[PDB]
Amino acid sequence: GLVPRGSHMRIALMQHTARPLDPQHNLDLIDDAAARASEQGAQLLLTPELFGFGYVPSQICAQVSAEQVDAARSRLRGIARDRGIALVWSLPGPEGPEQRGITAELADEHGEVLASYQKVQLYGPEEKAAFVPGEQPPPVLSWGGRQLSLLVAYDVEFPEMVRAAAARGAQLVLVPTALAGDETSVPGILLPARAVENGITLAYANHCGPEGGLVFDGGSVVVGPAGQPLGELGVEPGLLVVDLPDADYLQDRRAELHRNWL
Amino acid sequence: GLVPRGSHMRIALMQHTARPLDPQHNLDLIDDAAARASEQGAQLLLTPELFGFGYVPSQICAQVSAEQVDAARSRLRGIARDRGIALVWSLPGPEGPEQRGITAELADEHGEVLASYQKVQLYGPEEKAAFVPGEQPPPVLSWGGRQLSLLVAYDVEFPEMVRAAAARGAQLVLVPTALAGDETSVPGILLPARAVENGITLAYANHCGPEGGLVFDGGSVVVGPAGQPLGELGVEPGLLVVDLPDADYLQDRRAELHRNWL
Repeated sequence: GLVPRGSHMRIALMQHTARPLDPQHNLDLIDDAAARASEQGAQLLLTPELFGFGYVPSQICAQVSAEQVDAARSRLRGIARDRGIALVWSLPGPEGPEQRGITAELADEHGEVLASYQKVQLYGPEEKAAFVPGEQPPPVLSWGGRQLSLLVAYDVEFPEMVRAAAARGAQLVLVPTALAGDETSVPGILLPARAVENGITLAYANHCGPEGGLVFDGGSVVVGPAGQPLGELGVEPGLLVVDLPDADYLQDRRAELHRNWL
Repeated sequence: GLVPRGSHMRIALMQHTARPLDPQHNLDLIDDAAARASEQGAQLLLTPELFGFGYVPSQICAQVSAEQVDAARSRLRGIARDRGIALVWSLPGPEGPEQRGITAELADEHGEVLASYQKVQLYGPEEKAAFVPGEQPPPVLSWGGRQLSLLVAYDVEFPEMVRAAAARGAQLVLVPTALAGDETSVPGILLPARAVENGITLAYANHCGPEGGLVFDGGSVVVGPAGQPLGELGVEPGLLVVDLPDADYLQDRRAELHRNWL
């Protein structure tokens, strides 16, 4: 609807199927979503993990070169500046195939990448074979009047990863994801706890339907600091649009003790 | 009912109102609960935080001496050995009033204390004025064929505290608590995440009804590793009895990185 009074940030999340190894089709879908999100007044569009090439880790490692990653990356920058919308996407990192990670990047509405992050917690043996884990804490930056951060898929399942962002000041954590296997407890149990336990909002954007030998769950969601969904999708494809309204665990937490007990 | 085949551990949780500064009445209630739990075949009874004296931090600090704490502690050991049931209780620690913490202790069915723990995360200014925070990680010990640990009330709200126990091998974490103010997200959102994110079972035993200027929530619950309640109470007093049946976050977690990012 109209932008509500008492809200200054309209976000969108793209939930859709990708086609393995078909970046032209996949980036056309993000372009379409970016257009529609912008026409609904969204200032940022969040897209799923590895959407550009599909969620196919071993094939990305075997058959997707750095040049082809770089090409898709340029095309996404163009979509951001071509549709006038901040964009969060996830592709492989920019190094060679056996040296790169899974990444998430944020570009502004002009087409300039402001933040990049490499997924620290890789999920399972195919992902661990195809990609190098990140070694750096999540970035936090001012955008749209709040502190944004990025994390990718399995990361958000570790309370330590979300705490790491929130400890650096994150207020909205944007998470591209690719979750299959009807794992309802990630969005239904963990996500809401991550928001409550840090007093933050998290946006989680998944694939949905059949892709690369799996069937993705959908279940894309924005969860606010009380742990309730501000908006959510089911299994069907969709563009979720949500307006963000304008115990102190972060201070109380005895970090000194808890850093040595992990 | 009868002990089910495929279960070798029957636990009980006491949810009730305590009377401030009346340990004779309060310990009679734990004694009754310990009898009834034992007659239902439970091997352990979990009781709420500071039940013995009621949840009245400033009055405990002002008016409850170490001798009176020690007296209640002896009486609880006697209940364990008098009713033939392992008992988890929470009283003030044994030092002087301005030196002691909030503690939880486990005694076996014979009347011998096997573990003690001092609450690390104190909740709010009255608790922080009345008690000294603990400095030690939660204990873990074999009992009844699994690894047990202890945490108290606000502790379990920090994913770091539960991780600390689970990292030392805890499989069942027993938590006396005192939660008021209709804070439904502790048992409804955090508790289930703590179980899922560590692949453990947690038992949480609260006060209920009016006590010491507050009205306690009840909501006592046992949550297993999939995050579902094995059993739960509402607001009314009760003795919850439950039989425990007989992603690898604990291994995958990059602790080295996450210890420096907190």
